Amino acid sequence: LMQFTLPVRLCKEIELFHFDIGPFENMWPGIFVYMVHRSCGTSCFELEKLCRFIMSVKKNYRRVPYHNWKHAVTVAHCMYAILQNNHTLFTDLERKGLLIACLCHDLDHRGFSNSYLQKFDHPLAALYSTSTMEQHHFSQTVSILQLEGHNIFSTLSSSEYEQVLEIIRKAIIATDLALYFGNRKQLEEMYQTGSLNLNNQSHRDRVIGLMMTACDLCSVTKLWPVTKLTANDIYAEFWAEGDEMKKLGIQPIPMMDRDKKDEVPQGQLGFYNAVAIPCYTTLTQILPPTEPLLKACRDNLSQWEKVIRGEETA
Ligand SMILES: Cc1cc(C)cc(-c2nc3cc(NC(=O)c4c(Cl)cnn4C)ccc3[nH]2)c1
Ligand SMILES: [Mg+2]
Ligand SMILES: [Zn+2]
Repeated sequence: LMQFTLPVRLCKEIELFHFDIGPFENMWPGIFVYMVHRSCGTSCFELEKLCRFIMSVKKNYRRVPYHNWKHAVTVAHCMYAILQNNHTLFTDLERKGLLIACLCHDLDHRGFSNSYLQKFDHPLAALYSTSTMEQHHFSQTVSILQLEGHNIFSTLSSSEYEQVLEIIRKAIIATDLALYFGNRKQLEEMYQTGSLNLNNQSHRDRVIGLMMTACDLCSVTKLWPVTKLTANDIYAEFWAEGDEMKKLGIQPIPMMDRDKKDEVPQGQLGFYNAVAIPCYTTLTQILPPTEPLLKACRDNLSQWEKVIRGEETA
């Protein structure tokens, strides 16, 4: 057989939750196959169809500052780390489906939120009245699966194929941050009343949803230099959207106004308290080995505070 292998440094550090996939685009497909071969197994997919699928997916991500091909592999890598450190808890089909859901979760993103598509009256907002982009991302994933030589799930039974597609659909829809608040609340009560049951399929759904939020925000869990540099790319998109809101004659919300550039450290602080810390806290309670995500989230919170008090620049 042919085993994908990585250089020594990458081979060690890819197992850490805070691994950065680096600036060489041409290595990301190789990194993703390696992660699939070690988390799923070398017999999960025909190598030739996986490669055709990977490259069709890459080709349907856009040249946008943040919601691009590098984000896709980064989110997939965070899922790899979660799966490797909790390997006794997941089914054969869940391993297969979740790295693929992560790779495809932002297909054909143009760098605009669901809210801008509604104010613009984009045709996708007529087709899909909630989770607008996320429903488009899934639809794009099915298109790609149905290309000739691209059905990476060709060996599955008709009913298994339907299950794995249902795992993928739910995990992608869960990346709509508007649904995260509800999902985490439900999971916090279920944890703290002892009702949470991983053999309950609609509970599994909610846990995987939270794993997708954790993976989609994982830039807040990297070393500080990655975290800070990645925040430029995020605001680059947010501010282009806010410009577009202004063109419609609408005042954008604050995070999307490039005039409020100096309030970023405080906005970050707000985001960590209201969203990130709660997310990684609830995930640590449910999956104790994910601890290092929350630890690094706290370190970076502490760094945003240094920036507010002028002991650090950005
Ligand atoms: C200039 C300014 C002013 C005010 C009043 C607020 C903000 C402000 N900045 C915000 C960023 C996020 N989210 C993220 O940074 C994010 C996502 Cl989403 C994924 N990963 N990350 C890291 C959410 C809410 C935010 N409010 C900004
Ligand atoms: Mg998205
Ligand atoms: Zn994303």
